[PDB]
Amino acid sequence: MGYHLGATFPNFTAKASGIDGDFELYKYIENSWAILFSHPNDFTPVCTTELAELGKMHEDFLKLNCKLIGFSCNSKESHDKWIEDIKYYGKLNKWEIPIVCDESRELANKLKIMDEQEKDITGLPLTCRCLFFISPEKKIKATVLYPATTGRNAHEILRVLKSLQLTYTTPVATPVNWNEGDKCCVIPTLQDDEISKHFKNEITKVEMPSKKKYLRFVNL
Amino acid sequence: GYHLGATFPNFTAKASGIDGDFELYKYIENSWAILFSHPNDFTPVCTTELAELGKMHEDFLKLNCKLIGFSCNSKESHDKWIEDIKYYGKLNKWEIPIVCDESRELANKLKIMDEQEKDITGLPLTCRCLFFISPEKKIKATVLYPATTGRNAHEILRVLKSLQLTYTTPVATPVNWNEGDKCCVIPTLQDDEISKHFKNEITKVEMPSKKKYLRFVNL
Repeated sequence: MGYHLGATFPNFTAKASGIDGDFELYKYIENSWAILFSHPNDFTPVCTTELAELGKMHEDFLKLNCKLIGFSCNSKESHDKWIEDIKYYGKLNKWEIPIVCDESRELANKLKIMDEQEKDITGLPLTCRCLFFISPEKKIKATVLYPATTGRNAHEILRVLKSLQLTYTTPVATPVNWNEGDKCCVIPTLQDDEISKHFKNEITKVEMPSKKKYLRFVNL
Repeated sequence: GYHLGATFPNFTAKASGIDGDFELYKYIENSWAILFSHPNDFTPVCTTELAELGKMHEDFLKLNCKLIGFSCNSKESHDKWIEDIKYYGKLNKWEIPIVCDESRELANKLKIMDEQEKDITGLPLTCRCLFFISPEKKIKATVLYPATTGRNAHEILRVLKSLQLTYTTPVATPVNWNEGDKCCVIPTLQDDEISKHFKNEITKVEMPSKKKYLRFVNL
């Protein structure tokens, strides 16, 4: 739709790193959660540190049935050469993340992920540091747009994914600064009668000055 | 359609704690600003986020950064819920203005509607947005978290520090960067201009491509 929350992430076909043929998004992400992330330019320092980090974390995502898909306005030849730098910097011996090529900027213009300042050697614009968290139903669950100046928090990416997956199946919402294993919130619309069906463990109620009963925590 | 580098629009609205109209440009003049929304007043995740931002308010003000709240709730709802936030956070006062958008006009214009969240009346509510705004009213960074997922409050501050640092200095912050850590020299900054901008020395990391882009600097 508008690539705002709840919209369907569109399918696309593109060239990608490590594969000789066409990369098709929907075939790659079928029955999986996916995180599509862009970066401004290959062979730049922040981009190298981010991709080296995500390459280390790859198994943490895959075990949660989540695919990682890279993306920049660079060529396939640039991606493959740059990968050797990412592997060297990150002490990686096996690169697995497909990095999509968008040399024409058609996808970057459609997704609305262009950077405010960043341009390549040819004077053409480049993408910012975007994130799209995509459900197995192709729905955009969460988005982030960081500028080229500001490297992302890779721990935050895994933390958001764990919250999205938990809240997808259970009637809970994760509080501020929540980490896996911490108590979460019972959704405010869940009535006291409905609690036992969904929760094995005891709910903790915190009394508020307003006397409303919404402040409820649960340890799953 | 409010993307990176676009001008954040001015608006006038009702807000918590004040009886007059809140005008955005007047409140954020010569200041960095963070506009954050939450789905509904009197809900658990929203209470934890707002108690946390209330505790961190002085950290933001010291950096010349205004925090502006926002929901599709009335002023009367905001003012009463502030007392629950203060109780939960063990706060003695509240100074973050929380904007009202009962009509959903600003939420539809900003495109910050939640995918699922609706109020008691059946009307839609906003998601957990973040707009990081420069003193020139430019949107530097954005985040759209759903109602299901509380934000990371430490991350909001980390991002703000990175945006302020890179606004004035020819650097970019690497993955997981915290204030005090070494950052990256921008790839376009030539060796000649390096001494004008940096008192301390640069660390160069050799790459298989033999390209000279991997440069760190401790400020």
